Amino acid sequence: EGASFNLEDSGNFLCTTVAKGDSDFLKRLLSSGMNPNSEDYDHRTPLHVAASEGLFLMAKMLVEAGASVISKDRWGNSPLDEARLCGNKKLIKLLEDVKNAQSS
Amino acid sequence: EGASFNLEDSGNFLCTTVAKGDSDFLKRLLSSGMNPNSEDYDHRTPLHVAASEGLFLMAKMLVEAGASVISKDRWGNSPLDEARLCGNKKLIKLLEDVKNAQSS
Amino acid sequence: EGASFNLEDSGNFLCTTVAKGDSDFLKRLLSSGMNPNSEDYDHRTPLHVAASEGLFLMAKMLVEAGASVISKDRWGNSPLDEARLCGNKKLIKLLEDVKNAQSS
Repeated sequence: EGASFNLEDSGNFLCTTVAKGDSDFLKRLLSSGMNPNSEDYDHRTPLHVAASEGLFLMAKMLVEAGASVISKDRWGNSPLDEARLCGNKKLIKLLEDVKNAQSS
Repeated sequence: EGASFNLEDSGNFLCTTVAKGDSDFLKRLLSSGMNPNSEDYDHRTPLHVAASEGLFLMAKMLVEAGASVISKDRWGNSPLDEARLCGNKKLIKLLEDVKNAQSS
Repeated sequence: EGASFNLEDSGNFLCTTVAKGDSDFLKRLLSSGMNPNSEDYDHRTPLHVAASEGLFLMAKMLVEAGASVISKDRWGNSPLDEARLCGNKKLIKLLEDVKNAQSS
């Protein structure tokens, strides 16, 4: 019928869900069409939070949705950077494949 | 009747309130006693948000409530560090006075 | 219908609005058509006071309408100078960004 996520603070709620670790919940929002590039007061996408947290699997879901891994936050800490900070080399590798995808 | 907020991740709610900029609701929140220092998924207090935005009045309100200015964040930045990032020397001065109190 | 404020001491009125911090009221005055350039008794634009305070969105509105960031006050201080004396680095940067065009 065409129901839509017209939710305010969409990025905030998505990032809170990422913090909770509720993988299925985030996947359902992402399937509904929640934009995963929305920022917060700290100007960080849900992918920012996943990269900092080291949540590789939430990061895969966000990547399938299309969350930007190069988007700069307040401090310029792109999700690529946060991933290196966490040190999940597999997460970083998938995000670099995504970064070439974005750059293309 | 001793009503308690009992709000999930209340610190994030106060941070979103600061990002909203609506001084009124935050004023009533802290006047009702909602824990100001409470951090967020990114370990950021509402002091962090206000100091990053240089929002001297709402930040002053939060100080009147009383929140940790030594508590750092996801990147090890205290609310005073966020004030320095903003460069709000008015707010920097305020938070440094609070830091002088927090020394003891 | 072309209704005009023509309010006496209009400069002082908008600087008082800036002092109040009512983003709604100043946005409403300014969208209605109130001249942002109008200076106060001290030859200060509302941009002067707003830039000094740190009201990022407020001063951004004011400059968008036409409040000159180069206009000097009684002491020969522009809204830029009010920001540099005490204000926010990012707000100083916005004022400088627009003033780079304005001064030339």
